[PDB]
Amino acid sequence: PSQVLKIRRPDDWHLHLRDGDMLKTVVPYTSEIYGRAIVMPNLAPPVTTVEAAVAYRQRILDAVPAGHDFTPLMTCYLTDSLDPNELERGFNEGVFTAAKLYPANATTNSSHGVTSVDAIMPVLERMEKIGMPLLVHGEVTHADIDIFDREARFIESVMEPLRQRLTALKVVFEHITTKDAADYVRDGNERLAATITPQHLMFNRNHMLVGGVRPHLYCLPILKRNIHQQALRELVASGFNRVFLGTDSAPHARARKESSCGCAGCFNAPTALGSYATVFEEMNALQHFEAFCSVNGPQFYGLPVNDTFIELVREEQQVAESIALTDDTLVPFLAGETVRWSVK
Amino acid sequence: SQVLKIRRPDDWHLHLRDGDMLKTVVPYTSEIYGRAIVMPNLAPPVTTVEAAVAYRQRILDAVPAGHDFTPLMTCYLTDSLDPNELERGFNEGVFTAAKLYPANATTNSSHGVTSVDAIMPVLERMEKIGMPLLVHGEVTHADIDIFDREARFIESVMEPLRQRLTALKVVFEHITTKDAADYVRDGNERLAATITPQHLMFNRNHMLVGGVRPHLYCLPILKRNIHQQALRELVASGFNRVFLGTDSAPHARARKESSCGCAGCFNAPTALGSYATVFEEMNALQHFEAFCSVNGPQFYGLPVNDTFIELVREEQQVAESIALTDDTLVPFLAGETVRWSVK
Ligand SMILES: NC(=O)N[C@@H](CC(=O)O)C(=O)O
Ligand SMILES: O=C1C[C@@H](C(=O)O)NC(=O)N1
Ligand SMILES: [Zn+2]
Ligand SMILES: [Zn+2]
Ligand SMILES: [Zn+2]
Ligand SMILES: [Zn+2]
Repeated sequence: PSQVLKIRRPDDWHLHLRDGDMLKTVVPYTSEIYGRAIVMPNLAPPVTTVEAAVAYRQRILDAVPAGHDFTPLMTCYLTDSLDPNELERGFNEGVFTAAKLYPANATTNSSHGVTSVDAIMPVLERMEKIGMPLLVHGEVTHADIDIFDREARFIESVMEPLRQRLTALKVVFEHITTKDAADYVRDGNERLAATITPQHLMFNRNHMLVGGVRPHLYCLPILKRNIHQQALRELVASGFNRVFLGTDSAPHARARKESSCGCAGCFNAPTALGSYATVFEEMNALQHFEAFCSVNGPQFYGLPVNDTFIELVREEQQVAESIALTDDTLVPFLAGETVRWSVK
Repeated sequence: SQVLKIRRPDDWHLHLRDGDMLKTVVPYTSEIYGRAIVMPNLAPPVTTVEAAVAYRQRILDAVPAGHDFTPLMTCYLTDSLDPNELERGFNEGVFTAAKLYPANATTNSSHGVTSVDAIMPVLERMEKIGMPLLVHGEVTHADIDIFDREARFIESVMEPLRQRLTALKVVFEHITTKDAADYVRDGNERLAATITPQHLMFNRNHMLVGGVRPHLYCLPILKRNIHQQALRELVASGFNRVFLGTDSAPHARARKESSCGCAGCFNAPTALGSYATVFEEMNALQHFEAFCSVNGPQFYGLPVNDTFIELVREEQQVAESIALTDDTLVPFLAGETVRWSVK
């Protein structure tokens, strides 16, 4: 009899659902399994108002198959032009669960992002005041910074000063990828948390580059050398309770991945949970798997833990080679592979 | 307006492939370069005089009339290669050099050398006959991070080898690091290196920032900017045991843009003008001719070419693609404006 792993229903604390037809195709892979997900706001144009978040939420709810108990937790894209009163109203009305800060860029349009942390202090101070968590894509994107250095550079140049200035602000260091960040989070206080994706636990940059270039392992922040991979696995395996499940499922059509300029992102919603289960098992740390998927996130966000359960079975299954879109196809994370754990 | 006249260059590291691909790519080389080192990593690899002779004829068959191009053939070293096979090839004017591919390190390398110890009698015979050893210098242990494989090779394989065969002539091919640049810079007259246009022009950020760019994916992998800057400084310095090796390494577009893209830049169409740009940028055009047309021949003990070509500083558009019969081929710098073109 195949081994069963029963957990409280998990949630995904970092998700891209896109919009339109792509949203219709990808939502079921989340809603079948997760109770809630943090839905990121990086649409074109981005979600920067309460009204757009409300409409987007409904588009998401329209696409949930009948009987799935799924609640999207919406976010606001932080920008220079964002009125702090719009952010607050959204939070007060339960529309925005959190706000997301993408890397600063002096050339970014004020409707589309942030020029500097200084420029958005009024808004960050308002989040601190009302207790809205800030989710951070923590990389500095200056042209003279080597891509593999960008996360470490952010800790020093942005994250520490920010947290030193806003001492009551709750911050999730999203999809951490380095020992620098794993140590930083491990040594932080109760106001600092992190998500980790399945790909940053399972692979390192050799898997993306040795024996060929694999654009389906291409994502941001970039896969790092093996020492960083190991630090991430050790962190989740330690039982540390301020790291939790965030897939960063980030779907692009195959034509946009397998081109002269491949888009960043892994479509891992279909296979993420089993992948995490495999990682915890390999680390002899299955006793901490539930907390990571189903408890740590809710505790940090001040939300209740789910009260229904799901089961994973240790029985080999093949992952689909691709998933049809209206036009084109999506190639899922671990496409065509035999995986060790699957949902029953 | 500015015209730069140089002795006709050679290419000391080239992949011409075979069949249709060969017929398509040879003219981009044969129209410009007097000679090329034609690497031996066909499938199956060129490991006998007979295969090299036939391959050479396939190449000559594809050279347009009017082009004065000579392919310099190489032997693909394997663990079980008879040193007599290699020596007969050298004696008959077939093999100019032999190429060491560490097993599984690169394109068509599964049949490659598993250790130096396995091929010592072959290397001792090369040392004795004066045949140069061309080296793809990377270790392959699964445990070693890809960006470290060139540096680790210097320490663990190259230095011991050269200490053991003190008269063996070695080209450290397509070097990519400061480690290799300093190593070559500080070596003796029996050590040289080639550098590609892409390792001079770009670093790993150009392949990975803003998207993943498979047409810049090649081996040894593009390194940090500090390494790129060291390579530029080396060629700019006028150091004379570095020379032109494009490592033009074509693959069909579909093979490049797949879920597992092949390693190699098709740079033959644009390499020479690209080198010119790098040399101009480094304020070192006085050293350009020697890199392209003199340093390689000196190291190999061959005469310099006796004809001349001109580069002009007129901005030109690189083609988006080049047709194959049942495929396309994307050139290095496809769709870019390039500063120098061959007149
Ligand atoms: N360098 C590459 O990226 N590719 C070359 C092989 C080689 O020079 O190692 C090829 O033949 O495809
Ligand atoms: O920062 C990001 C954005 C995401 C996306 O495609 O939306 N993809 C990634 O790889 N990481
Ligand atoms: Zn992100
Ligand atoms: Zn994301
Ligand atoms: Zn090579
Ligand atoms: Zn080569």
